[PDB]
Amino acid sequence: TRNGRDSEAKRLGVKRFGGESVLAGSIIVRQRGTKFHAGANVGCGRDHTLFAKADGKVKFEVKGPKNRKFISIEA
Amino acid sequence: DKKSARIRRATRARRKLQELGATRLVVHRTPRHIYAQVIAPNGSEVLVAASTVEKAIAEQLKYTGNKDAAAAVGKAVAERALEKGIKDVSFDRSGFQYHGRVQALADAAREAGLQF
Amino acid sequence: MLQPKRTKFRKMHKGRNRGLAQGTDVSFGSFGLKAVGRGRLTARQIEAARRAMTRAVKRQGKIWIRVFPDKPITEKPLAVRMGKGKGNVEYWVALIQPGKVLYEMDGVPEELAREAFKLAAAKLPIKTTFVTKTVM
Amino acid sequence: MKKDIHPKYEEITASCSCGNVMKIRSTVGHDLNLDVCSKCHPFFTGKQRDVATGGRVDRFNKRFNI
Amino acid sequence: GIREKIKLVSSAGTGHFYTTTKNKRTKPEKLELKKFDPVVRQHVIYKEAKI
Amino acid sequence: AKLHDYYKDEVVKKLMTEFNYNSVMQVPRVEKITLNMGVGEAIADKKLLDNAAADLAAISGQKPLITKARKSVAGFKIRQGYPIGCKVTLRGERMWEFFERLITIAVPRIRDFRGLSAKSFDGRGNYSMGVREQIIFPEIDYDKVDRVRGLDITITTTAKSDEEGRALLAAFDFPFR
RNA sequence: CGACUUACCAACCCGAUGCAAACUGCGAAUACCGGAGAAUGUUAUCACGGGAGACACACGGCGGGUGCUAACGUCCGUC
RNA sequence: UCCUCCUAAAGAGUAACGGAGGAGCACGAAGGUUGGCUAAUCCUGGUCGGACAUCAGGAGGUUAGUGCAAUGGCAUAAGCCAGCUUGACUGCGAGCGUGACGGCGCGAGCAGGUGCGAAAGCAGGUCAUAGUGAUCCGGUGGUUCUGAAUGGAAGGGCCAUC
RNA sequence: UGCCUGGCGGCCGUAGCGCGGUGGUCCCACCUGACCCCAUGCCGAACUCAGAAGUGAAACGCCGUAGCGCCGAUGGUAGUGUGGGGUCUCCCCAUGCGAGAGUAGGGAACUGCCAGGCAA
RNA sequence: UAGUCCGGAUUGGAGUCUGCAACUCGACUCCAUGAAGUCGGAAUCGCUAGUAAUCGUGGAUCAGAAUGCCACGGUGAAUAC
RNA sequence: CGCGGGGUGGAGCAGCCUGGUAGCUCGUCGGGCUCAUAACCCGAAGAUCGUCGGUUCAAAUCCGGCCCCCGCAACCA
RNA sequence: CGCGGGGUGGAGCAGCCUGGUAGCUCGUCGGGCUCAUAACCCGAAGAUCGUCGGUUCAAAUCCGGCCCCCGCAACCA
Ligand SMILES: [Mg+2]
Ligand SMILES: [Mg+2]
Ligand SMILES: [Mg+2]
Ligand SMILES: [Mg+2]
Ligand SMILES: [Mg+2]
Ligand SMILES: [Mg+2]
Ligand SMILES: [Mg+2]
Ligand SMILES: [Mg+2]
Ligand SMILES: [Mg+2]
Ligand SMILES: [Mg+2]
Ligand SMILES: [Mg+2]
Ligand SMILES: [Mg+2]
Ligand SMILES: [Mg+2]
Ligand SMILES: [Mg+2]
Ligand SMILES: [Mg+2]
Ligand SMILES: [Mg+2]
Ligand SMILES: [Mg+2]
Ligand SMILES: [Mg+2]
Ligand SMILES: [Mg+2]
Ligand SMILES: [Mg+2]
Ligand SMILES: [Mg+2]
Ligand SMILES: [Mg+2]
Ligand SMILES: [Mg+2]
Ligand SMILES: [Mg+2]
Ligand SMILES: [Mg+2]
Ligand SMILES: [Mg+2]
Ligand SMILES: [Mg+2]
Ligand SMILES: [Mg+2]
Ligand SMILES: [Mg+2]
Ligand SMILES: [Mg+2]
Ligand SMILES: [Mg+2]
Ligand SMILES: [Mg+2]
Ligand SMILES: [Mg+2]
Ligand SMILES: [Mg+2]
Ligand SMILES: [Mg+2]
Ligand SMILES: [Mg+2]
Ligand SMILES: [Mg+2]
Ligand SMILES: [Mg+2]
Ligand SMILES: [Mg+2]
Ligand SMILES: [Mg+2]
Ligand SMILES: [Mg+2]
Ligand SMILES: [Mg+2]
Ligand SMILES: [Mg+2]
Ligand SMILES: [Mg+2]
Ligand SMILES: [Mg+2]
Ligand SMILES: [Mg+2]
Ligand SMILES: [Mg+2]
Ligand SMILES: [Mg+2]
Ligand SMILES: [Mg+2]
Ligand SMILES: [Mg+2]
Ligand SMILES: [Mg+2]
Ligand SMILES: [Mg+2]
Ligand SMILES: [Mg+2]
Ligand SMILES: [Mg+2]
Ligand SMILES: [Mg+2]
Ligand SMILES: [Mg+2]
Ligand SMILES: [Mg+2]
Ligand SMILES: [Mg+2]
Ligand SMILES: [Mg+2]
Ligand SMILES: [Mg+2]
Ligand SMILES: [Mg+2]
Ligand SMILES: [Mg+2]
Ligand SMILES: [Mg+2]
Ligand SMILES: [Mg+2]
Ligand SMILES: [Mg+2]
Ligand SMILES: [Mg+2]
Ligand SMILES: [Mg+2]
Ligand SMILES: [Mg+2]
Ligand SMILES: [Mg+2]
Ligand SMILES: [Mg+2]
Ligand SMILES: [Mg+2]
Ligand SMILES: [Mg+2]
Ligand SMILES: [Mg+2]
Ligand SMILES: [Mg+2]
Ligand SMILES: [Mg+2]
Ligand SMILES: [Mg+2]
Ligand SMILES: [Mg+2]
Ligand SMILES: [Mg+2]
Ligand SMILES: [Mg+2]
Ligand SMILES: [Mg+2]
Ligand SMILES: [Mg+2]
Ligand SMILES: [Mg+2]
Ligand SMILES: [Mg+2]
Ligand SMILES: [Mg+2]
Ligand SMILES: [Mg+2]
Ligand SMILES: [Mg+2]
Ligand SMILES: [Mg+2]
Ligand SMILES: [Mg+2]
Ligand SMILES: [Mg+2]
Ligand SMILES: [Mg+2]
Ligand SMILES: [Mg+2]
Ligand SMILES: [Mg+2]
Ligand SMILES: [Mg+2]
Ligand SMILES: [Mg+2]
Ligand SMILES: [Mg+2]
Ligand SMILES: [Mg+2]
Ligand SMILES: [Mg+2]
Ligand SMILES: [Mg+2]
Ligand SMILES: [Mg+2]
Ligand SMILES: [Mg+2]
Ligand SMILES: [Mg+2]
Ligand SMILES: [Mg+2]
Ligand SMILES: [Mg+2]
Ligand SMILES: [Mg+2]
Ligand SMILES: [Mg+2]
Ligand SMILES: [Mg+2]
Ligand SMILES: [Mg+2]
Ligand SMILES: [Mg+2]
Ligand SMILES: [Mg+2]
Ligand SMILES: [Mg+2]
Ligand SMILES: [Mg+2]
Ligand SMILES: [Mg+2]
Ligand SMILES: [Mg+2]
Ligand SMILES: [Mg+2]
Ligand SMILES: [Mg+2]
Ligand SMILES: [Mg+2]
Ligand SMILES: [Mg+2]
Ligand SMILES: [Mg+2]
Ligand SMILES: [Mg+2]
Ligand SMILES: [Mg+2]
Ligand SMILES: [Mg+2]
Ligand SMILES: [Mg+2]
Ligand SMILES: [Mg+2]
Ligand SMILES: [Mg+2]
Ligand SMILES: [Mg+2]
Ligand SMILES: [Mg+2]
Ligand SMILES: [Mg+2]
Ligand SMILES: [Mg+2]
Ligand SMILES: [Mg+2]
Ligand SMILES: [Mg+2]
Ligand SMILES: [Mg+2]
Ligand SMILES: [Mg+2]
Ligand SMILES: [Mg+2]
Ligand SMILES: [Mg+2]
Ligand SMILES: [Mg+2]
Ligand SMILES: [Mg+2]
Ligand SMILES: [Mg+2]
Ligand SMILES: [Mg+2]
Ligand SMILES: [Mg+2]
Ligand SMILES: [Mg+2]
Ligand SMILES: [Mg+2]
Ligand SMILES: [Mg+2]
Ligand SMILES: [Mg+2]
Ligand SMILES: [Mg+2]
Ligand SMILES: [Mg+2]
Ligand SMILES: [Mg+2]
Ligand SMILES: [Mg+2]
Ligand SMILES: [Mg+2]
Ligand SMILES: [Mg+2]
Ligand SMILES: [Mg+2]
Ligand SMILES: [Mg+2]
Ligand SMILES: [Mg+2]
Ligand SMILES: [Mg+2]
Ligand SMILES: [Mg+2]
Ligand SMILES: [Mg+2]
Repeated sequence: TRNGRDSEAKRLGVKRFGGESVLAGSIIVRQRGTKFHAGANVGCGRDHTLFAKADGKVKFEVKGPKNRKFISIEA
Repeated sequence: DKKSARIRRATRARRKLQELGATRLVVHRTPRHIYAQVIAPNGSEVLVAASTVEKAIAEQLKYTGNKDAAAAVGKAVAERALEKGIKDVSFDRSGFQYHGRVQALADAAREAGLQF
Repeated sequence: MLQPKRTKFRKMHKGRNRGLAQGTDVSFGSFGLKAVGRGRLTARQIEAARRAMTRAVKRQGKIWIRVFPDKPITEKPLAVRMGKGKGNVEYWVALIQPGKVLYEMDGVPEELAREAFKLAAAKLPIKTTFVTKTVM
Repeated sequence: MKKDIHPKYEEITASCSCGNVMKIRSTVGHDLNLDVCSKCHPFFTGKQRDVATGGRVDRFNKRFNI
Repeated sequence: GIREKIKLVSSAGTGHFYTTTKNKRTKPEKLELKKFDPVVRQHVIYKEAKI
Repeated sequence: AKLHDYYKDEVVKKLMTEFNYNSVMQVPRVEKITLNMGVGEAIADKKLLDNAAADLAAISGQKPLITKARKSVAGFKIRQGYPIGCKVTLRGERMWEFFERLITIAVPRIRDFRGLSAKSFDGRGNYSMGVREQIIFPEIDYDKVDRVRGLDITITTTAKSDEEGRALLAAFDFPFR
């Protein structure tokens, strides 16, 4: 065969889903590009990894001019 | 169109400043007149607002649209802001280059007592 | 012999020819050869069935071909073991679900149409039927 | 304009041979001398003299004259 | 290959150093960054040097 | 200077009667003149650009911008961010001063002159001229230059139809065919 | 150098019309993570210790790759 | 060995001598930050100049660009531009993800000390994802550590690094 | 109370395009100007400052219109969870869920605080 | 010391005589025009004194049409060991 | 079918595995020399690189398919 | 890993340890030569020392780096 190669899988996705209680610093979404965006009390690291900046429940929203998915946290 | 280029030039400040959840002092400049308003951290409701369009301030000045007028507004806003109970604020220049009238407004707002 | 002039990928998965067809109504011509059965028509079969039609109706009339291959079928050579790569693309096929109009015809009589579609229908593996363009 | 980077854009007097004196501003120096201007150039007469050049039959008649 | 590695040594303080890569062919001159010395606990002119 | 005052008083009033404009602002006005000089041959000789820049700097009042190549192409052998031409986008006061100096004295000095192109409009009132020689302008000394190089003038307006934009230039006693 | 004819091939566009594992201006079922509430279950769960065996699997049903939608073939998911 | 897409059955994972491509780096500006900006490709007019170099206006609007594959992402621009710079900083690190383990990754806030900004702030390299190898052994600099009777030393240790 | 502007949101196409309009007393715009503040890799075009002769052209705001975009039932169809079955590459039946596309139709957003002018 | 006030080609125009007649196809004139050419690759030609070299000039044929041919005379060399 | 290597004026070879303007030796063509031909001397033309394609700003040169040519393998039972 | 030497017209060489004057052989164009060709002979066209830095009257030359420069024995992650 000419090919027969592949990389190791990266385990990317929504780790904590909407409504779930998360602790301050908990990773909510591992992904490549900002598919989801950082809302209230949610960060965005160098890897575009969205993480909780406060102890609370995760909230998925669909707002903005371009209709993007945002992840917020509400205590 | 110019306006639309000024809105997007401002947006980065606004969207960064609403994330922090800070009370922003918006300053809309115009060839004739200058405006200024202290807006609540939510962004919807206004707490304090003043301008050269207000007759109370317009009656005093020579011409409404210059550095000496901007100071008269900048003083007026910060004079109200302290009476309401506001002190710690942010300054949203609103896509206007921080140099002339807006600087004269900002420095007057600092010299009046408003803390930023 | 019909074939795509350049594609993205050379070799395609086998897949599963399921469900009903979409090109069901007779759009262009007055008559049509609808596929009753399920199957897959090769590039050769389509040409052979076209030649059988076009020669029956002579120079007159107009024919369409609603189906096109765009699916490469691979085949492993003789005296070759399993594995050691996906086989080479030999021929090209169009997957045909039930209901799919294959050929369409116009500018001929209804009497002489059916006889021309029999000659084509004989060439094809799939069981077919005659259909007329009904107005809405 | 940015001072220092540009050359010296001084005023000067244009004076053609026709008589039309005309002050302008440009990077030349002291004075000017011209041949033609917007006035005195043959374009209003030029097009009259240039277009009416042809005529072959009368040229034949000017030789023979009978 | 090609891009070698260098030892950014401090000036005012202990012989603490940093290490960075450097392309020597394109940039033949030496670095002079202003990085933090943690022994002296202050920012200092870090000069380039060889290992 | 004088043509701007002439425009304000004499020309506008003339253009108002032609197309019965409802407002004074509806009249087409001349926005800018963009003198362009794609030297090009600067690929071989680097100084040849700086020779052109000085000549534009002499012709216009202000100094020119050295324009970089937008994309790389194999036809002329050029690459991204290479200085291929020179430009000046003069407007305002020095523009009217140049515009007089162009039409009044320079344009007459064109060699083999007859009548400038009437068809030459972009379909939006924006005119352009193409001067072959640099010597037509009286700023250049005769024993200084040593190349048959020239520029192109490009008059930008606030018009909308070349039909509308022709009258503006025609009102300045501009020579058309 | 002035220019006419044309048994003609045919983009970008339009209006139909299909196709696609590596196309998506849309989009289920189930599955899945968290929350609450009954009922039922021999704590069935999780932790830490003492022991291990096993790491050749096979077939059948649904989703597939491969093979010829060949093989009691081969290689994966879920029962 | 490492990265990307599909196969992979709408969380993660998932094989085959299944289907296609990339990596063994690059950069003191291509980092930081502040302040700006907007593209392709055509149309028409214009000197040499022509399909295309440079200019003007109009059209389209992200088909562009992203140091390199492919993917996801970006106008608040992560795009392209400038002005100062050195956060590609030392000590940490609440709390998570991902691995059998070795390991790997994301990270608000604290102490110290900088940069940029008028300040809110942002800065612990680069839009992210490849650019990489354990231990042993030995070398090089540092060092309130050890030192075979005592004082030194060698030699070890710890820290930085090859 | 209302009618007109501006500022900042909420909501992101029923909210956007085009076309047809109409508005200048303030508001906004261009416009005026270029020592001073500042600006151009050229250019007071931009950004900036000092102004009040002009206009509502452009840009903007408001009213009007379906040419598009956009929203969109009911019914059917495809698909599919579970237990069956068949003529088993593919279907079918009971029961649960139930699209997408199209169709009737909808459709020139709806608001929040705050400021100014005018009829009160 | 220049593609030159060198070269004088080539083209456009205006003509002149001859000649029944000048466009194919003449000669000359005027005007404007101003090409190649800056001493010539391998080679190679004639010439031993009024000869080579250079400047005129004539005639024959000939209505007209020589840079050819046949004659004529000016200044006047080098070299032949 | 498998893995190397090729395909360049009319001929045989460089330049090709490191993308930017293609040489060498012959032959062909023009002129010389010779009584003429050869030899010899002097100039000149002549290849878009197997083709269909991709990568690039640009491909003879990089990458892929197809079309020929040449070598080596094609084994144990 | 090193200590060492070595560095010029296009190129091979010296000259470089005792600072004041870069030669030398093939690539170079014109001659003379001969009815001619080869030779042979004569003269011409090119580096201020790979390159950058200290001192001292004068620095390829004395001394430090680089690109690097080849030699070596040692290098057993
Ligand atoms: Mg993957
Ligand atoms: Mg996998
Ligand atoms: Mg709990
Ligand atoms: Mg971070
Ligand atoms: Mg085709
Ligand atoms: Mg499927
Ligand atoms: Mg379908
Ligand atoms: Mg359809
Ligand atoms: Mg194989
Ligand atoms: Mg179409
Ligand atoms: Mg259609
Ligand atoms: Mg349709
Ligand atoms: Mg799909
Ligand atoms: Mg996709
Ligand atoms: Mg997508
Ligand atoms: Mg929908
Ligand atoms: Mg939808
Ligand atoms: Mg969606
Ligand atoms: Mg549903
Ligand atoms: Mg769902
Ligand atoms: Mg649960
Ligand atoms: Mg549950
Ligand atoms: Mg529960
Ligand atoms: Mg309970
Ligand atoms: Mg119970
Ligand atoms: Mg129980
Ligand atoms: Mg145990
Ligand atoms: Mg066990
Ligand atoms: Mg096993
Ligand atoms: Mg077994
Ligand atoms: Mg086994
Ligand atoms: Mg097995
Ligand atoms: Mg198994
Ligand atoms: Mg099965
Ligand atoms: Mg099923
Ligand atoms: Mg199914
Ligand atoms: Mg089977
Ligand atoms: Mg059995
Ligand atoms: Mg089996
Ligand atoms: Mg592995
Ligand atoms: Mg997919
Ligand atoms: Mg998947
Ligand atoms: Mg998955
Ligand atoms: Mg699944
Ligand atoms: Mg796992
Ligand atoms: Mg497995
Ligand atoms: Mg696999
Ligand atoms: Mg590889
Ligand atoms: Mg620097
Ligand atoms: Mg930069
Ligand atoms: Mg940067
Ligand atoms: Mg500043
Ligand atoms: Mg920025
Ligand atoms: Mg793109
Ligand atoms: Mg992409
Ligand atoms: Mg840049
Ligand atoms: Mg820069
Ligand atoms: Mg500074
Ligand atoms: Mg410290
Ligand atoms: Mg930690
Ligand atoms: Mg704690
Ligand atoms: Mg912890
Ligand atoms: Mg684990
Ligand atoms: Mg761990
Ligand atoms: Mg990593
Ligand atoms: Mg990393
Ligand atoms: Mg932080
Ligand atoms: Mg904290
Ligand atoms: Mg601090
Ligand atoms: Mg300090
Ligand atoms: Mg401090
Ligand atoms: Mg400091
Ligand atoms: Mg500061
Ligand atoms: Mg300040
Ligand atoms: Mg300060
Ligand atoms: Mg600070
Ligand atoms: Mg941190
Ligand atoms: Mg960063
Ligand atoms: Mg970058
Ligand atoms: Mg950046
Ligand atoms: Mg790396
Ligand atoms: Mg690696
Ligand atoms: Mg070992
Ligand atoms: Mg070992
Ligand atoms: Mg030691
Ligand atoms: Mg020490
Ligand atoms: Mg010590
Ligand atoms: Mg200690
Ligand atoms: Mg000690
Ligand atoms: Mg001790
Ligand atoms: Mg001792
Ligand atoms: Mg002892
Ligand atoms: Mg001892
Ligand atoms: Mg002892
Ligand atoms: Mg030791
Ligand atoms: Mg030690
Ligand atoms: Mg330490
Ligand atoms: Mg320590
Ligand atoms: Mg538009
Ligand atoms: Mg609009
Ligand atoms: Mg009015
Ligand atoms: Mg202005
Ligand atoms: Mg008025
Ligand atoms: Mg007014
Ligand atoms: Mg209007
Ligand atoms: Mg509206
Ligand atoms: Mg309607
Ligand atoms: Mg809606
Ligand atoms: Mg819809
Ligand atoms: Mg919707
Ligand atoms: Mg519905
Ligand atoms: Mg209903
Ligand atoms: Mg329904
Ligand atoms: Mg089913
Ligand atoms: Mg079933
Ligand atoms: Mg039963
Ligand atoms: Mg529904
Ligand atoms: Mg629906
Ligand atoms: Mg619909
Ligand atoms: Mg449709
Ligand atoms: Mg409809
Ligand atoms: Mg209704
Ligand atoms: Mg209706
Ligand atoms: Mg609408
Ligand atoms: Mg509308
Ligand atoms: Mg409305
Ligand atoms: Mg209505
Ligand atoms: Mg609505
Ligand atoms: Mg409205
Ligand atoms: Mg000449
Ligand atoms: Mg010549
Ligand atoms: Mg002549
Ligand atoms: Mg001449
Ligand atoms: Mg000469
Ligand atoms: Mg001669
Ligand atoms: Mg002579
Ligand atoms: Mg001879
Ligand atoms: Mg002779
Ligand atoms: Mg004799
Ligand atoms: Mg003579
Ligand atoms: Mg004579
Ligand atoms: Mg004679
Ligand atoms: Mg005679
Ligand atoms: Mg004669
Ligand atoms: Mg003669
Ligand atoms: Mg050959
Ligand atoms: Mg070449
Ligand atoms: Mg030959
Ligand atoms: Mg040649
Ligand atoms: Mg040819
Ligand atoms: Mg490239
Ligand atoms: Mg490349
Ligand atoms: Mg080439
Ligand atoms: Mg090459
Ligand atoms: Mg070793």
